[PDB]
Amino acid sequence: YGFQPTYGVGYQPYRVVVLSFELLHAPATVCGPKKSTNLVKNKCVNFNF
Amino acid sequence: STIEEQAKTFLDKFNHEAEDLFYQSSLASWNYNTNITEENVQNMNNAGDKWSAFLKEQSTLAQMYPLQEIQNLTVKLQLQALQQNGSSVLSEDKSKRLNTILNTMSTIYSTGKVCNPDNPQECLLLEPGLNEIMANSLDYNERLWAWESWRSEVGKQLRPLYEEYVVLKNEMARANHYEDYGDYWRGDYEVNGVDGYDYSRGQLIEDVEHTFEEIKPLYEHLHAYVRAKLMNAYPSYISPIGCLPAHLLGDMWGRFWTNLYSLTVPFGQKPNIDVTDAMVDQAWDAQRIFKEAEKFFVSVGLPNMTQGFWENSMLTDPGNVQKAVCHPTAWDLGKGDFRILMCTKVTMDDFLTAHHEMGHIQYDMAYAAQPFLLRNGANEGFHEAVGEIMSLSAATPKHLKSIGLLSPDFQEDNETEINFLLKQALTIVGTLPFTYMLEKWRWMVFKGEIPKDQWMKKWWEMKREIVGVVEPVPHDETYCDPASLFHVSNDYSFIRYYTRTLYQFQFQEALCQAAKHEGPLHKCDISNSTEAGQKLFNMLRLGKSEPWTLALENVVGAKNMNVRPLLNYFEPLFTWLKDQNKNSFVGWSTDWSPYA
Repeated sequence: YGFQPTYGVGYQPYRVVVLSFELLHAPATVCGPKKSTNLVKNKCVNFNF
Repeated sequence: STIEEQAKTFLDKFNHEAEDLFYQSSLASWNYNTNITEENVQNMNNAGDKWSAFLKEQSTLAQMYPLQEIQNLTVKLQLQALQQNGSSVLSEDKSKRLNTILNTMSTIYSTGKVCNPDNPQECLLLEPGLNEIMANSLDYNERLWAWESWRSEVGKQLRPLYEEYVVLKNEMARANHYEDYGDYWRGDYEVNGVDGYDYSRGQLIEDVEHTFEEIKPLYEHLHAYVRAKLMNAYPSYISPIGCLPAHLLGDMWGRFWTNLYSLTVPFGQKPNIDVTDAMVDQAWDAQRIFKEAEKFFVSVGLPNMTQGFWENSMLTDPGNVQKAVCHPTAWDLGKGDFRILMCTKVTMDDFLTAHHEMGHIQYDMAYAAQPFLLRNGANEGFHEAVGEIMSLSAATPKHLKSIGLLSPDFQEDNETEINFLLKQALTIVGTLPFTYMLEKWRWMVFKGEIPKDQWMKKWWEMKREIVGVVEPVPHDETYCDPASLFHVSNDYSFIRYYTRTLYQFQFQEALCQAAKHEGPLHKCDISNSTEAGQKLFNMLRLGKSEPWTLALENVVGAKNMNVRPLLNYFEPLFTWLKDQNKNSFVGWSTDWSPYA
């Protein structure tokens, strides 16, 4: 390349990352965060511990 | 092995290096001009000569390719552009002598010192000074004397150089499969591509003068009016049936009649249009001037300018010890980089010049779609036409009133419109015979149709015939007036200015017809015309890939070279001059002279 700050639009260096997701039959290890709510005591509620 | 397919890889590899090498050379040039210092000179010279010494091998290798089976028109055109050998065919002695004569005549033309005979210690140059003597003067002797000095102490030594320069150029043209060098300068005005769009060098030789005769009666009316004004100003000096002197034209060589407008003003009661007071009172600085002018392309339909050009390019106020060049230049440095190099001031003429240069920049960013070697116009008459279209549009008082730059209560009438039209036509069309005759003289001196002795006497005769300028003092062969001009001794093709003017009015009338405008062509305005923007941009991006014959098909109605719009533009002027010179004969004859 000949990248320079004086270069015009589209002539500047752009850093690009491509993320690919793969789900082979092996047990999963990568998953997004899970939101955890607050807990309340002494109240008839349904829970998902 | 096939060579048609292998040419693509070589062209791409060459272009990859050419892009950034030419970019670095252009940046070096911009640095040298912007910063006038010894440091920027060495980098300039290294960049320029390294770029040339890199392009030389690319030209050298571009000869094994058999340019006789390339079905790709763009590839064929690019290869033949790179197939050009330039002046690298002669022997070392002849080529080095050609370089020597180029350099020495370039130096000599810039070193013209002319001193007054009674005081030989005060010479003057083509710079302000001797030029200022004829710039605005009311006298007879101080003009003829300065003319004779400038064409005697500069017009006598340029002839021996120019003779051998001409013979060497003709020899090189013969060695380059050209009958004469006029074909070499007419190579740009040739396309031999698709059927119906074919054109030849020899066609222009005839086509130049066919379209010139339709404005000859108008030019004769203009000449009669100018002569009558001259007698009204310079009594007993110009024959009414004859013609006007050479030193009273208004310029160093009478190229234009801009300086003759004040002498030959039609009506001094109605002032010309000037809005510089509006800018100064409204505090329109250079940035405001450029920003307000930026909206015009958006109104026409062109996209907004790319960010970054502001920072890279300087606009105004070089200021302190850090000097800069004020020569108006629009740098297309490559890689999509554009820069501006003006010295902006608060002036209506500066407004028009900024419009012209930003139109040049718009054309530059428009034809950026073409590859590196096709990032150019089809001929030399397309860039200047586009540049001057917007200057003509901004010269319209209607746009001035619309942008609030003038009071909306204007009461314009036929008098001021006719005055402005005459001011325009004193230079727009008056110089066309001058350009035509100079180009014809250069053609016939490169064609070998005349001997060395018959160089200037014929030149003077047909100058009198076409324009009507005779010698204030008789001249012999030791003088050389044509070489005492800027675009004669630096190898400059002078036909660009002739065809660009014809393209300007063609494009303007095409825009006016595709602008839903009714009325005079001079009052036609393209502001807020989105329909003309697409019509212009359809060819602004075509570049050198497409033929100029095809280029004159997306805007103008027809590709024929006829002077239709010039007569329409000065139609009120034509009818105002028609009822002016009722008694004075229109035209001139080539048998009067001031000395006889």
